[PDB]
Amino acid sequence: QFMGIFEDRAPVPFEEVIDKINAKGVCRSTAKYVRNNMETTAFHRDDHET
Amino acid sequence: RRCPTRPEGQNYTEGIAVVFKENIAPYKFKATMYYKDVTVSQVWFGHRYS
Repeated sequence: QFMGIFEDRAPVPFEEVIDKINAKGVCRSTAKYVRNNMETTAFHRDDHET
Repeated sequence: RRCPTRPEGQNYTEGIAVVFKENIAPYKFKATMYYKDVTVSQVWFGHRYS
């Protein structure tokens, strides 16, 4: 049973835009962003950064 | 002088008309929505309060 689904939209940092997406065509698998005045990190698939 | 006469007169054709304009009003129909509101609430029961 689903007991809660926190869905948020995090921004993509600049250095992840120019260096990664615009240049290499890839995007990081971890979202690091400031939300509710705290620095939060979300690791995709509870795994390493990729 | 040989001055002019009355014009020929417009030959008018009697008839019935129906005037159609472009349809912008949406097609409407009665539908029926079957669904289930699932609300799961997590409560922390304190000493005096919830």
